[PDB]
Order: sequence, then C-alpha cells, then structure tokens
Amino acid sequence: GKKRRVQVFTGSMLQPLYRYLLSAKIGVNPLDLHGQNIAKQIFLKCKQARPKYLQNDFNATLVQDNEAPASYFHAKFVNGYEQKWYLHKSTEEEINRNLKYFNYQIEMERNLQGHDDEYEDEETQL
Amino acid sequence: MAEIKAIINLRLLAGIAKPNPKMGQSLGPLGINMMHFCKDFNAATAHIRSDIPLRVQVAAKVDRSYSYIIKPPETSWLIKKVIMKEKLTQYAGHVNLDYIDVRYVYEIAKIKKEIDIDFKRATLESICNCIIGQCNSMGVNVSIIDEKPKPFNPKAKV
Amino acid sequence: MKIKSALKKYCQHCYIVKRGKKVMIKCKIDPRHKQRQG
Amino acid sequence: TIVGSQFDAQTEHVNKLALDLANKKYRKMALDQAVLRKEKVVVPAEFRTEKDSLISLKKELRSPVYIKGHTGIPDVDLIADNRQVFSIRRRLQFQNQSFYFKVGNEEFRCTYDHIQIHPMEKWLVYSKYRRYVVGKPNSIFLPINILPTFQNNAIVRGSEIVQLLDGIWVNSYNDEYPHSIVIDPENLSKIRPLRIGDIHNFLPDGVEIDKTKCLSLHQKVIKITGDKERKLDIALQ
Amino acid sequence: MRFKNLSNTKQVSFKLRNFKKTTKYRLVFGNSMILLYKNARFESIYFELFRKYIKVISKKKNININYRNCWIFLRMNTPLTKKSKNSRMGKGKGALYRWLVRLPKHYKLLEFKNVNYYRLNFLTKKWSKRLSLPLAFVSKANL
Amino acid sequence: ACQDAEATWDASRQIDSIMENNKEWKSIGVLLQNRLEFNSIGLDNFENLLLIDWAIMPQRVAIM
Amino acid sequence: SEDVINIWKDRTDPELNPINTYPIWLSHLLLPQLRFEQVAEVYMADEDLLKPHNRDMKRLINQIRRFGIYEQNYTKLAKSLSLDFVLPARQEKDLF
Amino acid sequence: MKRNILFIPFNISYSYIEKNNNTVKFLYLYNNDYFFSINFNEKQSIVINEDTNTIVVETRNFNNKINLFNNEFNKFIYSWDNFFFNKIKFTGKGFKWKKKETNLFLFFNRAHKCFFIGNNIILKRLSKSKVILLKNNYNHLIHDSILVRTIRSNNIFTKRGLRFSRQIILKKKGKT
Amino acid sequence: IKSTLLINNNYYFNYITNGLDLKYDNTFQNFELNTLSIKNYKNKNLIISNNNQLD
RNA sequence: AUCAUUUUAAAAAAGCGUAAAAGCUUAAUAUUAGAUAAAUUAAUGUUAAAAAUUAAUUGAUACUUAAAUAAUCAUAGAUGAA
Ligand SMILES: [Mg+2]
Ligand SMILES: [Zn+2]
Repeated sequence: GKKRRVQVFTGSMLQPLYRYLLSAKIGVNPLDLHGQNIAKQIFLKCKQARPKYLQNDFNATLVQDNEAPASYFHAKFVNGYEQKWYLHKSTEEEINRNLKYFNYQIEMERNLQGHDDEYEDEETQL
Repeated sequence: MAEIKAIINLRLLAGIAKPNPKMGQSLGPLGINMMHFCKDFNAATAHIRSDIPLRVQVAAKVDRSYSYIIKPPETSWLIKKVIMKEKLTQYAGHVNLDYIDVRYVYEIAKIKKEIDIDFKRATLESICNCIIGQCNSMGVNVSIIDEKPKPFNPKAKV
Repeated sequence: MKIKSALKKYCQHCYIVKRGKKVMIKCKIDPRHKQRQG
Repeated sequence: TIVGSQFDAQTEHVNKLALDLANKKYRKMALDQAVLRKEKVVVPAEFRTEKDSLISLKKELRSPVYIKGHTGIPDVDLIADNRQVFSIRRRLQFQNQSFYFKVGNEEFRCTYDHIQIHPMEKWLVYSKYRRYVVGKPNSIFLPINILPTFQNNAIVRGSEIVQLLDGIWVNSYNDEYPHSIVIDPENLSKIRPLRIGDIHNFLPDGVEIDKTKCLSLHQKVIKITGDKERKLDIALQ
Repeated sequence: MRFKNLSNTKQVSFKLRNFKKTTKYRLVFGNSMILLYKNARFESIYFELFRKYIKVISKKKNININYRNCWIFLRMNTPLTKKSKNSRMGKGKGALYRWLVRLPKHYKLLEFKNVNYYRLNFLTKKWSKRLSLPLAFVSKANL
Repeated sequence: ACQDAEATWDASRQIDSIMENNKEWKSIGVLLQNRLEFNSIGLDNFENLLLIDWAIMPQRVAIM
Repeated sequence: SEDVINIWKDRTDPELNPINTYPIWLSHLLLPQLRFEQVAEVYMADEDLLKPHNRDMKRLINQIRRFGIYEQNYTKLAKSLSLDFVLPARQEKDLF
Repeated sequence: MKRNILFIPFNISYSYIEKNNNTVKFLYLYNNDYFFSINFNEKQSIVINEDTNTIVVETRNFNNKINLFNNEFNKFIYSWDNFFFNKIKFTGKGFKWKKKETNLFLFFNRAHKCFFIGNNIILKRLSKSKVILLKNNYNHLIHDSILVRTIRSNNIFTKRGLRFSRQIILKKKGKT
Repeated sequence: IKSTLLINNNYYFNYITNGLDLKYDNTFQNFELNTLSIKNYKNKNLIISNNNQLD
C-alpha cells in the first residue's frame, strides 16, 4: 500500500515490572491451590520474558517448601529493598501495583545519583 | 548479544565454501567475516562430497555475532538427480510426466532424518508423506521401477 | 483537518472523539487522517 | 497432532474407530436421502379475520399464512408467529415434509412451497404453503441426489457426471411419499444417459408424473463425459 | 414510439406525467437476482459503469460452463426529446439527444445462476450509492 | 437390522465405571506401568464389542 | 561419481532390493492418498477395496484444521475485495 | 465486572468500622501526621488484603465515576511523605541554562527573557542537559514542567530541542 | 488410566519461548528417552513422571 | 498447485513491510486469574444396563445476517433576529 513516513517512538515510556530485580525466590506449598499457580506464572515471566529489560545478574529460582505457612514470592531490588508476598489470597494484579510502588521510587533514587535507567526511543514504535 | 537480529537461508557447496561476493550482499552489512565463517563450514563438511550443494541458516545477532546451522540439501535438487531432468513443469496436477520408485524415497528420507534437526521427533512415514505433496506440486509421481538410473548432476545456484 | 460530512476511517488506528456537539477523527500514526464533521 | 507422534505410534491401531465410524453415518445418509422420517409435526395457529391487518401483526411479530388448495378444495389463510416459520425451514426435510396446522380441533396438511421477505427491510412478509390431501393429486418436488460409484470403470477415471436437473415435479395420491430420489449410475455411460422415463418406470403405484410441468420423458438428467486423456493427447496432438 | 421501423422512421413519444406500475417479482431461470424497488428512468451509463465488474464475477479464465449465468431483458423505450436554448414555446416539439428505459417498480434487472452471494451484496450496495436508487438483492436461500 | 444400533454403539463408555469398581484391574495395573516397562494401553475396545482388560500392541497381546 | 544418493564419500550406494524386503508402510504410499472429501464418497458406497489405513486419519484431520482456515480467510476476501480485482475460483480449470 | 483496586502505601495504617445497625460502613486512614476517612454505600461491597495493602470494590450502582475516584484516592495518599518526580532534557548547539535557587534561566535562541520561577517546588541540576523537578502534587508539576517545554519542543525533523525524559517522540525525514 | 495409577508424581512445566536458543546449538528436547506416562492431558504444559530427576 | 509434517495450535498464508532478504500483525491456540451457560414442551404402563436416549423452542454472551426508531451535524447571501 502506502509507506509510513511519520515515525512515532514509544521507547522511553516503556516501563516493565521485573527490571529493577536482582533475584527472586518462589515458594510453594503443595497444599495451596490458588497460591501455587499464581507463582507458576510469575516464574515464567522472570525467565520466559526478555533479558534486555532485566538486570544482568537476575537469577530466579523455585523451591517446594512444605514448612511455609503459604506460598510466597520473595524479591530483592537494586538499592537495598527486599520483601515477601504470600499468595494464598492475592491475585496477579494486586502484586504488580506493589512492584510499581517500588519501581516508581527507584527511579527517584537512581536519577538523583545521575543514572540513566531509561531506554532509547527507537526500541518500540506504535 | 544473544538476541536474534535476523535469519538467512543460504546454499553452499560442502568443501568449496569461499568468500564469494554473491553472498556478501547478505552477510556484508552484518559485519560477519566471510573468511572466518567459511572456515568453520568447510571443517565440518569434510566427510561430505564437494560437488553437492547444501543449505545453511545463520541466526545473525545484535552484536554481529553468529551461530551457523547446517541442513540437508534441497529436497527438490535430490529428485532432479534421480529424475535426470533439470527443469520441471510450469503447471502441476494437469501435467504429470515424471516417475520415481519408492525404493529411493526410503533412502533419501534417511538423509533428511539423519541430519535435519526438525525431524528428530519424526517417523519415516511422516517424512515420506511430506515429499509426496511436494511431488504433487512439481509433476512427479511415485511408481514402481525395477531399473536404476544413471548419474546426473543437476544445477544449483550456490 | 478537513471537513468531511461523511466521516471515514482510513487506517485501523483512526478513532472517533466527541466533544459536545463536535465530532472528529484522529490517528496516532498519520495526522493527516483527521477530520471534522461540518 | 493433538498428541505427540511418539505416543501415536503406540496407539496407531486405535484409529480404526475413526474410520469404522464414518462407514456408518455416510452410508446411512446416502441411503436415507430418499425416505421421509416418520415423525409428526404440528403448528398451533389462529384463523384469519378482516381486522388483523399486516402491519398490526408485524409489530406483534406474527405472520400471515396462505394455502392454495387443490381440486374442489377451498383456500385457507391463517396467522402464525414468525419463529414457527423459520423453525419449519430449519429441518433437513423442508422441501417436502408434511406440516400440520392446529387452529382448534382441526388440522390442515401442507407443504412449504415458498416464502417472501421484504428485501429492503428484511422482515417476514408471508409464509406460503400448498395443501395436501390423501385421495387427490398433490404437487411435490422430488430432488435428485446422485450417489458415487467406484464400480463403473469410466466414472472412476477422468470422467464427469453432469446433473442437469435438481428435481422432479410429480403428483402423489397417498399418505407416505418419498422424500427424494437416489440413483446408482453404474449401467449408464456416454452412450446412454438417464431419461425421465427411466424414472417413471420405477416409482410406487401412488405416484405419477406431472406432465403439465415437464417437457418430455425423453428429456435427460444425468450425462457422462468422455475421457480426458483422449482429449488431452488430441489437444496437444 | 413505434417498434416497427426504429432506424428509418423518426420517433416521438409522449412524456408520461404520472406513470406508475408494479409487476410481481419472481425468479424463473436461476437462484439469485437483483431487482429494482422504485419507478425510475434507467439510463445506459447506469449499466456500463458496472459492466466489467459483473464479467469478473460471472466469467473467469480457463473455466468452461455449459449452462447460462445471466439473463438480461433491458431495452430502450423513451426518446427524451428537448428544445434548444433561446427558443420560445410552441412551434412544435423538441428534438432528441438521448434514449432511456422506463422501468416499473419490481423489475428483474438481472437473474443469476450459481453466482457468488458474497460479491453481489458488495456490488449492489455500491451500485445503489452511485445511482442513489433503492435496489435489492435476493437469493433462494433467504426465501 | 442392526444398522441403527451400531451407529451410536461404543464400548469405551464403560471405562469410567470400571475404573472405580474393580480393584483387581488397577492393582496389577500399577505393576504394569510404574515398576516394569511395556507399551501398555489399558482398556482397549475389541472392535466395539469388548474392552480388553489390559493389552499390549502392535503385538496383539491380552492380559484378561 | 556413479553415485545416486551417496552424500558421504565414505558410504556406498544402498542398492535396490525386492519390494517385499522393505517394511509394509511403503505400500501405503503407492495407493492414491485421498482427501477426506473423496473418502466420504467411498463410505457412501462401502467400497471394501479402497479404504484408509490407520495413519491416514491424522493427515485427513490436518486437511480439516487447514480447510477451516481457508474459508475464514476467504469470507474476509469476498467481502472486502475491491471490485477491480478477481477472486480465485473454486472449480476445475480446464486448460486447452 | 470491573473490580477496581485501591492501593494503600506501607507507611499508612487503616481501620474499618460499622454500626450495630449495619446500615453504615466507613473506613479510616491514619498516619503519624494526617488522618482521613471515607464511606461506602450499601451497594458497594469490599475486600481487603494485608498481604498487599490493596482493597477491591464492586459497585451494584454501576457508576462510572469510580475510575476517577481511584486516581484521586490513590495519589492523595502517596502524596503523604513521598514526592512525584519528572526529568527534562535538551539537545542542541546554542542552548544552555543556569540554575540559582529554584530560579532557572533559559537561553534558547529568543530575544526575550525566559526566566522560570518555582513556587514550592524542588529543582536540582544533575548535568548541563538535564534537570529534575520534585513536588508532592502531580497536577502542579506538569503545569510547572510544561512551561519549560513550550519554549522549545522537539522538531519533528530532528530530535533537537527540549523534551521530557519519558514521552512519545515524533520523527520525520528531512534533507536526505 | 495412567493418571490414576501413578504413585511418585513429578509435575513439570516448560519455560520455553522458542527453539532458536536450542536449534542454534544443534540441541533439542527429547521424549524418546523416558517415554513418560502423560504429556499434556488437561494443562497443555504439564508433564508427569516417576523419575525424581528428569534432564 | 493448495500437498505434508512437527506441535497443545499455527493459512504454499487474509494484510502491512523489503532492491530481493530480514522484520511486524491477524485466523488457529495455550498457562494463570476473573467470569456467561438459565428457563421449558411432546412420547412406549414396569424392567435393558459394570454403559447408551430422539424431534423442538425461548433467553444471557461472542462471531454473523442485517434493518428500524430517536436526537445531532449535513455553509450561506447582500437596508436589520427576519
Ligand atoms: Mg507454510
Ligand atoms: Zn489514521
């Protein structure tokens, strides 16, 4: 047909979720039924996803811990932050806004240090 | 880096891989050394006759790295050898004139299975049925023949 | 902009917006696709 | 396919059920194209009046109905719901199936003849039918449906059957009449095609041909071509 | 007019100041058809614009059909005379510049035999938008 | 005379019941699968007339 | 080099043999691999002679997953194709 | 149904209260400094997780304004003991600035003065081609950040001029 | 019939994107070695086996 | 020409894209969570079964055929709403 000539760039507004992570540790009870599968999917998005938008030292794992109270998603960020989120009651959507509540701040911490943690504009167009 | 920038299909002679300028149009802008490349190709294909044209793929990467992979020759070329013709029908289905017998199909399928990575899961009926549909598109049929053919070296673009 | 009584969508990206009695089309790719109804 | 090949090889023997089943349906249909199913259908409805005009009904989503009668019989015109009418189409058997209409204690047989729809608006205008009575002639449409035969030698290879007529118009004089016609064209050839009189000779006693509608018994339905290679060799040479 | 001697004789016909007729449509030859839905003066260019697009449908390369697809029955009926510019009234009737077809309400313009249902609906909508007339498409399926 | 019945006829319909109410079937079945190694199948319908208790194929083998 | 299939310089040419020498599944190739379409006509007549082997069912199903996608992609074409252009036809193409 | 989600930060601690009559339902947020309450109709049902500090809402009333109710509620709480942030850049030859105590001096090929003066913001320079703004309200920020943008913005032909650090940029060929 | 008779169940699942990372090392994933009891009966990623280690 | 295979599924492709290549998206599809599938009519009195029920409607959702109703826009002249 016709050739586009206006190039709309959307690389700088790209904000993936697992990008400021250094590690991860899935925890599973075989007695959960809602807290197992939620952690199944996260472990894929940590490895099935793309490595550009992750750190270089990102290592995700999975362990079956019968001793735990509930299946968990432990995580560790760059600048020191560390948390755990049990999964017998939650959703995959309630988790992501927590990750934004960290990832939105680490920018406010690292930009002040001078670090450009942003992407080129030419990475993804519309 | 390890991310895949591009994939290219090629066609090469086994032991006469050489920096032909008619392959630098594809591998030139990617910064790949044709000389250092063709070395690792000819090294592997020393157990293969040099007259034969193969094909290869190249997952060219973002850092202009490469990882070459080898596949069997073109399935059509192999049949033109047995059939002793160079050019096949314009039409297909309507114009059916060529003939092979099964006893070579059972032998050229092993070629694909022994080498090609895609068919490692596959059986031989599966592979043999793949080419018959490729034969329907070409003017070819599968009919019993007692005789053998005599040698022929049909062309390839290289 | 160009006033088309009969509006029309050229590319899939074109979409409609209504500001009161006002109607128009806009595109995120080709800013020449946009229109108004008058 | 849906299971890996490595497991299918272990269960390649299982697929006899696949092919042994398709024997059953396609043979059953192929021999049941001819016969009306023995199942009574009924349509509750209401009489006509001069009050119920079209557009009055058509907001109520009812429909008019019309019946044409036969020798000595009067016509009948009725009212009914649209969704009854489309459901009557939605059977296989719509071209010929006998449908009743219960107004009260009365029942009126019929057949489908056709329907008219308002094309620009695309709602149902009327549903027209044809009366059926047992002891008197009655117009019906017997479609022709040709079976495949791998028993003839010319039909198998490079020849083409040609069905010039889709059906036949007849007159039936009895309760149960055949849905359609089924043919086994083995004995046919290029030399003789089938002709309507070859059908007229083979029908029940209650059926006759409506000569008012057809042209001549010497008319022909199924025609067979010659070979293709015998043309193709001559075409090139 | 008079059909006896078309080319030889000079022809005149009364304009018909209010002429309306409806003719009950029904298919005879084939399966699907197009039919008009309004009294109208059907020109010739209303046909010749979308004449090729029917051939691309009904006829195709390297395919032979014994039976017939299209049945047309259109013929001209109205001369449509007119006066010059600076001419007073009276002193006779005007002269010719065109010919047309006066069609009734329910007129089978076309009758088709096993032609693609999906394209004729795409055609007749575009047909009717150029012409701005109401036209319909009918098939034995929907009926 | 048997045409209509054979159309809908299937022997595999019995499976979901026998899988429940036959311990003789499973306990030896456990041995076939877990411990030792063959191309076991399980309930395999013999031309839509029987269902063999345990079988191996293509060898046309039966363990009833 | 008087070689018919030999890619490997080391190997020799596998020589022909009687057809009985080979596995059975070559025999299922010489027969005309039907569509699922003609195969029903076979079942309409119950021709005991022509009937599919077991492996035929998988290939027939892969005609059928692939024919459904042929219609869905046609119906879009028939409805959205400019009248200037042409459709592919669904009938035979008698040449000459 | 769309089941909207209410985030709560970690610094905040909350409670949920009802009558014995059960005809009234309301909720109470409480921090070291502030405190804030808001009710829920009889037609809004609610779910809570301490695991995530998130609350879920259904609405039998089918009011579409709730999607705005969220963003106010969410940002009004994160507006306590946290900033919002933004970053600005430029690329060009005869361009510069100078910074003196939340009073930014802009020189982008214009005859007139171009002072920017911030009432109750924070502005801290990280490089010649980069500056961050910080403030607790997001809506004043953009009005504060965009005034800088309107002096020069991205040319659609070259990415020369100012821009935000996260934005949709347009480009068009020119002088091949 | 296999799913009921299994004892030492070992639920597995993929984290594959595409085989390009494996094809371009001339590798691939085998299933002839340990032709397992089950592959993708309901969950089209799950695999079940007896072997506590499965490479 | 429209075959065939591997796949849980994936068109000798319904389209954009290339000097030709490459690259992008739909159809078809999976994992996880949320989540629609609700109301009925007519038949052989009671004996088959480690087992199997026909013809048919209305309605919620998506695809699809499409039409109708209602409002809004569809530029206006020359002494001044007109
Ligand atoms: Mg393909
Ligand atoms: Zn647009």
